[PDB]
Order: sequence, then C-alpha cells, then structure tokens
Amino acid sequence: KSTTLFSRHTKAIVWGMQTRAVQGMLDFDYVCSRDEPSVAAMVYPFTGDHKQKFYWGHKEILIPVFKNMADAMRKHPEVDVLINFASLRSAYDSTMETMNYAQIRTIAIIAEGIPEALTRKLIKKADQKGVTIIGPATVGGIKPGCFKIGNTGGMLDNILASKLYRPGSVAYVSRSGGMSNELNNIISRTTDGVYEGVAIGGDRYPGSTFMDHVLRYQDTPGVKMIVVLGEIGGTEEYKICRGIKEGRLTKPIVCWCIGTCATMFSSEVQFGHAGACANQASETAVAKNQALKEAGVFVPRSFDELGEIIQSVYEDLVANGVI
Amino acid sequence: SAKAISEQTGKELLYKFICTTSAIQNRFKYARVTPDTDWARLLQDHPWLLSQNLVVKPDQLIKRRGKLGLVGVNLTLDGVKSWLKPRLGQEATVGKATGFLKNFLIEPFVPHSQAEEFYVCIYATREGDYVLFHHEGGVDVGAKAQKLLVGVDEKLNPEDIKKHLLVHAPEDKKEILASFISGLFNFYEDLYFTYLEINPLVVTKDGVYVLDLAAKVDATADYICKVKWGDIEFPPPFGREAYPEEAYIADLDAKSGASLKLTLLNPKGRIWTMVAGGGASVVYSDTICDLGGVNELANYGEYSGAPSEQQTYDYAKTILSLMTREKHPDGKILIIGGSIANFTNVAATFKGIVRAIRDYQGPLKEHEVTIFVRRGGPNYQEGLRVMGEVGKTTGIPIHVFGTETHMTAIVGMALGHRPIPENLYFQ
Ligand SMILES: Nc1ncnc2c1ncn2[C@@H]1O[C@H](COP(=O)(O)OP(=O)(O)O)[C@@H](O)[C@H]1O
Ligand SMILES: *c1nc2c(N)ncnc2n1[C@@H]1O[C@H](CO)[C@@H](O)[C@H]1O
Ligand SMILES: O=C(O)C[C@@](O)(C(=O)O)[C@@H](O)C(=O)O
Ligand SMILES: [Mg+2]
Repeated sequence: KSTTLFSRHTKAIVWGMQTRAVQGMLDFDYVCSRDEPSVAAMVYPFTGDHKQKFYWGHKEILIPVFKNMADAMRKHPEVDVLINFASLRSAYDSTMETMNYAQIRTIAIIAEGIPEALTRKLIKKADQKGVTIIGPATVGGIKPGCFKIGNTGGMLDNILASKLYRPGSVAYVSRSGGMSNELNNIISRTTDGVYEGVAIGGDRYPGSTFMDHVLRYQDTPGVKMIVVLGEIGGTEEYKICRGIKEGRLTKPIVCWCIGTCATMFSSEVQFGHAGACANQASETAVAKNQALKEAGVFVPRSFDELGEIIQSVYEDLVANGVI
Repeated sequence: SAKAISEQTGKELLYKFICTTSAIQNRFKYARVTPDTDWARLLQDHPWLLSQNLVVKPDQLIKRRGKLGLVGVNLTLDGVKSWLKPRLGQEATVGKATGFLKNFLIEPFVPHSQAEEFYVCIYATREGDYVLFHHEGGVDVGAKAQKLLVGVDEKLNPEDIKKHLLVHAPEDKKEILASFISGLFNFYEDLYFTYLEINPLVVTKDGVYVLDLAAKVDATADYICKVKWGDIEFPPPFGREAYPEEAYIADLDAKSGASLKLTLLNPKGRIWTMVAGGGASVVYSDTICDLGGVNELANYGEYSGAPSEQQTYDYAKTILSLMTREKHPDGKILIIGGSIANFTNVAATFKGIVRAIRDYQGPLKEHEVTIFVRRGGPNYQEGLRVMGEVGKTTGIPIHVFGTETHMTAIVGMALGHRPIPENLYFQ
C-alpha cells in the first residue's frame, strides 16, 4: 500500500474513551514541537456529542467527542488515521465502518481477541481500499517527531529517555508491543535512534505484515537500516529473505525471532500472542533465524546480542557515509 | 488463539449441526472410557456396544494412532477390554511427549473396502480456507490431493466441489461426497473452525461414516458461538496435564481486557518467571533455555494490558503458592521481569507483587527462593523501591534492576553465568 503513513501534520480520530492514551499522545506532540495536537476528535457511542479537557503543554484545551462516527468524519476532513480502542466485540464493526470513509488511510486496531475469521474480512476490505491496518492486538507504533499511536512509548520521561522526540535513521517492525519499547530503548542507546517503529501485533493474521512495513522502510530515504523482531509462528519472515534475494531489499536488515525455547519443549506451548504457534518446522524461530542468516540478514546469536549487532551495522553505515 | 478440540467434541458438533442431504450413519454412537469408568454403567448407557464389533483408540490429541498401534480395530467388547488392559492408565511416549493414556473412544466398526476411504481437510490461511480431497484416505495418506482455495467471501456449493475437487472420485459417490463436503464447509464456517480433518471419511452403499476427526476452533469466537459450542473443552497437548492454577488464572484473564496467562511446564522446576508481556515473557524463556535451564523452567507466564494491583496480587500469589509446594536442594529462583512497559503501571503492579511476597515471605524463605527483578515503564522507580523494601523487611534477597540493565541480564545473574552488579541497583 502506501510508503508514508504519518507525518507531523497527521490528525487522528480515536475510537473510545481513552483519555490517558490521548493525553499521552498530546504530550508526545508537544515535545516533538508539532504545530497542533495529533488527535482531532474522539468517537464514543456510549455518550452523546460533547467535549473533553486535555492539556496542550500547560494549556487546557478541548477535544470534541462525538457519538456518531459520521459526524466526527464530516467535521474533521483533515483526519486520515483512526486509532480504534473498541473492545474485541465492537472492533470488527467499527473498523468496517471506518473504511466506508475514504479519508481514512491508516487504522490502528488495539484490541486483542478479535476472531481470525473477522480479521481476515477486515484485511480483504482494507486491501480493497488501500487502507493500512496496523493490528489487531497491538499497542501501535511511533514515528518520532511526527506521531504516536495511543500508549506507544509511554509517558514523557520515556519519550525523552529514548530520544523519541526526533527521528534517527533506524526503523523497526515488531510483533510485540512491550518489546517495541525495548527496541526504542536499545536503538536509541546504539544508534542515532528510531525513525519509525510499528508493532504489527501478535495475531495470526496481522493487518499489515512484516514485509508490508519492511518495504515502506526500504523506500523511505530517511531510513538507512531496518530492524525486525520476528517471532515463532507463520512464515512471514521468509518474505524478507525473498526480498533481499530479489534485489528489492537493499538496506541492511537486522533481525531476531523470539520463541527459540519452543524447540526444546517436549510439548506444544501456546505463548501469549495468538499467532505464536508453529504448525510446521519452518515456522519455528530457530529455522527462521537460520534462514534469515543465510539470506544476508544480520542475525545475532540470541536476543542478548541484539543491541551489539545493531550498533555494529550502524557504525559501518556511518563509516561509509550512508548515514 | 486457535485451540484443538477432542475428536469427541468435534464429532458431537458435527453430528448436531451439519446440514447435508447425506445420510450420516452412526450419529452419536461413541463412548468415552477412562481408568475410572464404571463399565456396567457404560453399557447401561450404550447398549450398542454389544451390537457389533468396535474400534477403540485414545482421544487425547494424539496423531498417527494407527501407526502407533493405538487403534484397536474390529474387536468385540471383550476384545476391547483386553486391548485396553496394557494401555489404559499406562504411561506412553508419543514423539517426545510423555503422558498417561487416560481417555479413549469406542465406536462401531464399519466394514468397508479401501476404495471407500476418502480424505477431506479444510484449513484456514490469510487468503481464505483451503479444502482438500483425496480418493486415497487412510493411515497411508502420506501434493497429491485435490485442493481448492475458498476466498474469504466465497461460497462452496456442491456444484463447486464436483467441479474443482471430485474429479478423481467414483462417479456414484460424487453427489453424496459433494453434499457432505459442502455441509462440512458450512459447518466449519458457522462454528469458527480453523482446521477440520476427516481421515478417513467412509462412504459405503449405506451412507457416510466419519471414522476420524481432528479439529481446531478459534477460541476467541466464544462470544459468537457459545450457544452452539456449549461447554466446549480445549484439551492440553498430550504430554501435559491441566492444573487448577491454570484454570484459576484463565478465569482471571477472561474477566478483564488485561491479559493474565499461566502454563505450568515443570511444577518441580526451581526456575519460576512472572514476566510482563507476551514477547518479553517469550524472550526470557528463550534465554533461560539458551542458558541450559530448560529442565528447571517451571512455567510459561505473562501478565500485561495494565492489570490492576488486585489482579496482579492474585497472579503472583498463585506463582508463589506453586513454587512453595516442594523444597529443592538448591532452592528456587523467581524472575520478575519485563520490557519497558508502554502503559502498565509498574508501581500499581509491583505493589500487588510485594503484598503477595509479603503474605508468602515465610514459605519463600524456607524454599530458599531468590528473586530477581528488572522492569521499566510508568512509575517504575516506585515499583523498584517497593521490591527492595519488602526484600529488607522480610529477609528475602531481592535484587532490583531498572532500564539501565539489559532486559535479560538478570537471567544470567540468577543462574551464575555472570556476577550481580550492585552498581545498577534501582537504576
Ligand atoms: N469405526 C471404524 N471402522 C472401521 N475402520 C476404522 C474405524 N475407525 C478407524 N478405522 C481404521 O483404522 C485406521 C486408523 O484409524 P484413525 O481413527 O484414522 O486414527 P489415526 O488417523 O490417528 O491413525 C483408519 O485408517 C481406518 O482404516
Ligand atoms: C459418565 N459415565 C460414567 C461411567 N460409565 N462410569 C463412571 N462415571 C461416569 N460418568 C460421570 O458421571 C457424570 C454424570 O453423573 C458424568 O458427567 C461423568 O462425569
Ligand atoms: O506491561 C508490559 O510491559 C506490556 C504491556 O502491558 C505494556 O504496558 O506495554 C502491553 O504492551 C502488553 O503487553 O499487552
Ligand atoms: Mg499481548
């Protein structure tokens, strides 16, 4: 689909009564020196059209809360992103309805627990309309200097700690939400920091896959290297191997797949993510990591060496003037 | 996640709900037997067990039972009881899993030729559901079956099945095969299956017999499907047993949007984890095992999604109860770890853990439990303080680390590979 999803001018609608996540977005906005809040409005069916207090820096301001999505859309035609905090029961309906509004180009789906058969339908329709789905079951992602999905990256002290208020040159994609904030921390300690990070969520069929974002990153000139935190389950990571073999993927990629421990268990263990289940030998973390390594991907020995190889690749990119 | 169901569960659902023009034979003719069965009562409930010969086989998510000598074919009831004597209640290894054979199924034997065995499978992928058919069903099924992708919004009519899938099928069987498969596919969809395999499906002059069934359903669809699923059960893999702690934690997980998950791998293991986050909990597990400790890893478990202090206390109390059931020469270890949380209130959660440590301080000391903590996220400094504080006020040794330590370093610590750097405490 698209290459750029977010900018410092991106305006979002939040579906749901998530004043903490919205406030945290606005705090991010303010220290990134955005001209305007990234949340134009909130939709909440459980209440009628009203207004919520929020803080823009020290200044109290007002975000409109709408009962109907069609009002929010019509009033705020500048919005091209929706962050859907609808519970699992409602997420399918509201997400289908969002994609009746051509202004929306990206949807984050936060909820865990959406049936896979429904997510596949979401994917068919998103694919139809060119809409980019991040999720489900994800905290979202963060584009330093530009935009933050929901709770991603936590409160200000962490935004400042990991230097997520300006872009570096390292993009990443993760299945894990919590680990995306670890990557934020590792990358910022080993490089000039994150350019863009996306958590695709743990579900069997994520709305956008690893390769979806790896390609976007390959085509973003601000991106000079790419990190992928893969995971046992499915065969997505092999598309990376393909994308290098074909010459489509030229920027250095570091990648590590979690779930190696599953090879050592005498019985199948379902980890926390709904997709983190190998159904054939190739779906194992160990097999995937080994295939990535032979394809030209920079693969550390264990998660423990992850930071070290990132830094290794980054330093060589500086030495040769790519960064 | 998608979760396997027993053959018995799947067959009851199919017998209840499939719509076909086919006469499906032997509906609901199956009996369940365990080491505790009252066979007099069994035969009171299932007089058909005397009416013809039988088949007996374990119903515990074991594949390839025939190749394992675990299918008793064409036996009298007495022949069944003889076949079960060396098996029922016995420990058995399948692949690399070891468990007790404790749950078996008995069904009418169905005479037929090998030409009457058919393979049918339906399984989910991103782009839709594949439907597989082969006119060589059976244990020797071994890129040779007919296979058709049914798209996310596509329908599968008998007419489509004869067209795409039944090309190699006996002409006289096409109509009944097509009807059954269309019905099976409708059943599969309406009840949110993600995998459904019947190998073999038998079709004789008398109709359609379902001799074997393996299936997974998308357990997240309970809210849609509960009326038809009923009190559906999701058995552990062969090789594991179910503990009330797991069912306890699961009940907790079902009440809030917060995730709370526990799997016991080795109750006698000295290495326990209470990690925040799906990915992180995996990673720590990866590390504990990369560092040799797989045989001592007691559990896979993760909380996340901002559990309340109460939810967090009740999780931790379960862990602390399970590692104080039995002492160990070398004591025990607890890895209280996680990434840098995005939004989980570390102070609220660790205050739940502290209070649980406080309640179990006595037992924890008598099992020589040593605790290692690493965590980031909202209010994590106050989180760490209260872990250090309970450590002093109980005598337990708690080693508290922050965003300045690498996430998994604490595991190398807890296992002796590396020294404990006290120059990173609470940082
Ligand atoms: N009720 C039955 N009547 C006749 N043969 C049966 C019956 N159930 C199973 N069989 C035969 O036994 C073989 C093994 O049984 P099956 O239930 O498919 O277990 P598995 O697939 O685990 O080997 C089948 O291929 C079939 O030929
Ligand atoms: C069911 N069938 C039984 C036989 N044959 N032997 C022993 N126990 C049997 N049960 C149990 O009794 C309950 C009904 O009173 C069933 O739910 C089952 O647990
Ligand atoms: O507590 C964590 O470290 C994970 C999480 O609760 C978070 O706060 O970041 C959330 O990301 C999840 O794992 O679902
Ligand atoms: Mg999760």
